[PDB]
Amino acid sequence: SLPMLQVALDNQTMDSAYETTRLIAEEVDIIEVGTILCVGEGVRAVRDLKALYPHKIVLADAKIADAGKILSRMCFEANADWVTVICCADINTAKGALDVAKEFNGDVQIELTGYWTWEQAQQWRDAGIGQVVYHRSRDAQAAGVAWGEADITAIKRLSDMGFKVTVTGGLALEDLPLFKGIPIHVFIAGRSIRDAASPVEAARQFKRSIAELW
Amino acid sequence: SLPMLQVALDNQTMDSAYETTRLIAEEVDIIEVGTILCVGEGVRAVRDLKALYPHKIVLADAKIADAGKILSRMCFEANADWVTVICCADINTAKGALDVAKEFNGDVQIELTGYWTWEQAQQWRDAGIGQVVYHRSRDAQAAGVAWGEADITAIKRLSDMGFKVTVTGGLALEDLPLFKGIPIHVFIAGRSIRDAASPVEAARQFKRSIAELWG
Ligand SMILES: CC(O)[C@H](O)[C@@H](O)COP(=O)(O)O
Ligand SMILES: CC(O)[C@H](O)[C@@H](O)COP(=O)(O)O
Ligand SMILES: [Mg+2]
Ligand SMILES: [Mg+2]
Repeated sequence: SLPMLQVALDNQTMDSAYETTRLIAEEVDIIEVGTILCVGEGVRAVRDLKALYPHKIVLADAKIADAGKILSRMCFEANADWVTVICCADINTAKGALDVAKEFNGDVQIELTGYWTWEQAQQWRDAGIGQVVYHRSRDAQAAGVAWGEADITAIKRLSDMGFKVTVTGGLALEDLPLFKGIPIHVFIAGRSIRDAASPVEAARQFKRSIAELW
Repeated sequence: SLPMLQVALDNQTMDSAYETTRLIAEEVDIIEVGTILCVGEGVRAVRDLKALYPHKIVLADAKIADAGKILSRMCFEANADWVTVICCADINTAKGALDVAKEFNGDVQIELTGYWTWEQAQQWRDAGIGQVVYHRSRDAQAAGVAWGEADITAIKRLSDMGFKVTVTGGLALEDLPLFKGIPIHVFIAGRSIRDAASPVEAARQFKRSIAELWG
């Protein structure tokens, strides 16, 4: 259907996250427990947010690097719907996380932050991974790296390989038309919703512009 | 200089970790807050362990993939000595974590878990990274991957580039002779200490073996 809207809670404490969710939880489709929040509070963040918003998809952005079955199980036992595994993880890490996800009727996303290869991407596909997150790194953004046509070419290629593609990384309202034409599964916004003068209006403008374009 | 011993606390809760540390905190050199414990409890795990063992090096094995400044600052504000950054991270992630670490007189290790390249490795050195963790993935080990020739070659080349190398990934006592003659900085043991009948005796065994092999 239309691309979904995910909010990233990149906060260090639950009470800080709740300053955002109390405004916009009903305005988005997916609530992400950001990596920062996973490190700040641990898996209780996932458990708490799913208890609050059980009708929403909750994503634990754990960026699992290894110990796929152990870490995925902690997240899913805390009631996560989706978990992320980082792109450089050994293929057996992705496979282990996916096996656990199936036990809980969840799913795994590969987080494409940093270095990866097209040969690894075929591997994830062969392993049964259906979701990837195309991510312009925060630190790369801060060093002046922009979105460009090489990103759009890569998103299209991933989509043609059969992945559902999430797009993220300092996304602004004005960036949405760059992706016009592509069956994007999810757009993530963290800062552009959380730090907006009006987070509710920020979220609604995202949803309005997605409905315009798709 | 003898390889040091690091215990990995890959427990899901602090009380489980303390079942280990009450036994071996004084038998090891470095206490690692494992990724599993960081995800289970959050960075309070680092703060609490450092408060218990302030004379020991405490390593937060956060395996930072992005947001280097923010995640490293969280670990260091919790009184970590060392933090880890995963090999695939953008170079600016490592630089950002290293800048923070210097403010707190700490350090950063690159974690070689999964795929990375030798051009990647030079960038780490230029950037001022002085430590790497040569890691045999747990999931790879479970799928039959053993310690081998290519591993030894890679570790020697890393060391010659000027990195202090930590070795880890399912290490058992019988694995240590494979590394003899290489100036390994640290060996990490998790399961082979925590899950032993006597964690104290397992740690002492590692220490005796090391003292024989490198002495
Ligand atoms: C980097 C990361 O994982 C963040 O959650 C990111 O996906 C979305 O947040 P930003 O929109 O603030 O870049
Ligand atoms: C995988 C990881 O980070 C672990 O802490 C590892 O380095 C040491 O633990 P094991 O000796 O149980 O393989
Ligand atoms: Mg995130
Ligand atoms: Mg570890």
